[PDB]
Amino acid sequence: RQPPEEVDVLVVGAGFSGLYALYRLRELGRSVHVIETAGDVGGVWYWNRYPGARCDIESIEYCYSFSEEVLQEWNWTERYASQPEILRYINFVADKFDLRSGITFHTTVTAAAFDEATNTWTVDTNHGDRIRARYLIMASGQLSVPQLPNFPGLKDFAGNLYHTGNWPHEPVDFSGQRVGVIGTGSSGIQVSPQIAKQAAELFVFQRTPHFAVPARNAPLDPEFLADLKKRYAEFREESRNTPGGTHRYQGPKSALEVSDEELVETLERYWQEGGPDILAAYRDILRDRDANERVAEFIRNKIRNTVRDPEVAERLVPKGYPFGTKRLILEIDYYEMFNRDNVHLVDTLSAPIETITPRGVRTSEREYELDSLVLATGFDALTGALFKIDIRGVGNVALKEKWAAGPRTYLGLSTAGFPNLFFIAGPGSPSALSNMLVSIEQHVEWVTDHIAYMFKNGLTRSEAVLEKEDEWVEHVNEIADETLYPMTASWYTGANVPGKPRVFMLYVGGFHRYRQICDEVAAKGYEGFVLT
Ligand SMILES: Cc1cc2nc3c(=O)[nH]c(=O)nc-3n(C[C@H](O)[C@H](O)[C@H](O)COP(=O)(O)OP(=O)(O)OC[C@H]3O[C@@H](n4cnc5c(N)ncnc54)[C@H](O)[C@@H]3O)c2cc1C
Ligand SMILES: NC(=O)c1ccc[n+]([C@@H]2O[C@H](COP(=O)([O-])OP(=O)(O)OC[C@H]3O[C@@H](n4cnc5c(N)ncnc54)[C@H](OP(=O)(O)O)[C@@H]3O)[C@@H](O)[C@H]2O)c1
Repeated sequence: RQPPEEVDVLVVGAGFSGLYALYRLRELGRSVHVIETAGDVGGVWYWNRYPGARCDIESIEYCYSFSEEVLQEWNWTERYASQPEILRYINFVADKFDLRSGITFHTTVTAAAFDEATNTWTVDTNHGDRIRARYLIMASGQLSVPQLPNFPGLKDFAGNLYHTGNWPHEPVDFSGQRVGVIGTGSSGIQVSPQIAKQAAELFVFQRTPHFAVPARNAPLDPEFLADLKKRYAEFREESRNTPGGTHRYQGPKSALEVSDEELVETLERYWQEGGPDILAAYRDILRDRDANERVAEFIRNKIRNTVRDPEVAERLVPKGYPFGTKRLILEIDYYEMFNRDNVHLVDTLSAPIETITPRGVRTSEREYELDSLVLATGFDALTGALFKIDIRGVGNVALKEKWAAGPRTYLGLSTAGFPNLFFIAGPGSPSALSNMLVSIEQHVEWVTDHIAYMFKNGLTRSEAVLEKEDEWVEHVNEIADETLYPMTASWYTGANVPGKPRVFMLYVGGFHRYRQICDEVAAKGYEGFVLT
């Protein structure tokens, strides 16, 4: 489009979160419009088009549930949907509900300011648009600002330079190239086996080794799909009533109580079945360091037995941090890749990168000559997208400033001093610790219900109570401190961005309990919010 001067609700972001908000707000009888930087819908599945890109949550879980028609119609094809497929899904939903007529594309919001006189937001874009809106919904993502390390050589590299979160829209040809991949999180583990098949030589620059387990992907049986469809709302209600927003089995035992022989036998069953459910095999894997370590060691042994050169294998073995505290990764022929002659593991812990050079990468041991260099170096997560926008609350406080020692929220949904502003599936909430379609739908519903409630009662200003926000922040840190999550440098704590404050940013109590807390809050008239 071309955006309206005035609107009840402005939404930023046209991925999963913004599309649903735009959908539900129209149903609720509210004027609403979306501004999005990308050329089209999809959010992470529009930007992340690198080869091998693929979801780690089963296709049947990772999908919308607000529309029965969508659930009956869509045909998923495999256990874990590839990126192109998930993008076809999102295009399908966008077409079905005519969503694009409410979205300005190619447009980046740059500043937003709350106006105490009118109880409204004024939102500016990089095209010179100015929009006035009663409420502001930031659906701008969790993993939406690419993080490029500030390596000394970078702007001098004479080859082709890429980042997996901003991938060309036409396939890139690596045939006969020497190619370097920096980063071995889920992006790098998924991209490298694809590049390994085209490149003359592939150098995988690893820092901390991450734990990954086999995906065991497979065709989805069309019979099973037809069968699921008969009870689809029931199946999703079951997933909503869990810590993780999926059908993972919640292992009741402690990893410490079991004999060696029972532990091997349980873990081996998880490993053969494939997928991430091993994380919840015993109740204390994320709570107790001796529990965690008996599982970790099982995993490190599978890695040693997968790679034939034991020197290379040992370099791949994760050390230094508890299993499950960086995101657990699903791999498809990633370890086996290192048995190819043309694939090299460069351990940068023992040989740190000193600089990028015109021809390649220099570590303390040698220089590597490369035609292309792929950064799988992640995202300035959870706060990176909000921080790129000049957002100003009451008394002209900048959000960037209030949150400079870490995000401060009530329920993650709002921050005090910034009335009428909501963050979708961000810091202070379950967010990426659960299936994100479950986190996102529940936030979009709770916020849009809240906005409908304000118009219904002729209220115009919603603001979190400062003391409740402070209590909520404290609570989030205290329950996080009963787990091993804060022990490790991950994007969850911000420790991947130099200078970023190190605080575990997510609610760890599980989706289900959080959902309960949010319903209790709404049921009592939005206790902990002041409305006028
Ligand atoms: C490659 C990858 C794979 C994933 N795999 C899974 C999975 O297996 N499990 C899981 O549960 N989740 C996974 N995620 C997490 C993912 O973030 C969520 O599942 C979900 O897609 C987030 O949707 P969103 O709408 O909340 O944000 P996004 O998908 O990131 O959408 C936000 C949009 O806002 C736009 N935007 C940002 N700032 C501005 C601005 N200033 N002005 C205008 N527009 C702006 C962005 O361009 C983006 O399009 C994955 C993440 C990535 C990066
Ligand atoms: N399959 C999927 O469903 C999928 C795919 C991609 C992304 N995602 C989501 O998005 C998240 C991020 O994935 P990601 O792989 O893009 O990023 P990541 O998990 O943040 O990993 C970034 C990688 O780059 C390395 N790195 C960062 N800075 C570096 C530096 N200065 N020098 C050398 N190495 C550096 C990190 O090393 P260290 O660990 O040593 O810091 C790590 O190996 C995932 O955890 C998941 O939530 C999901």
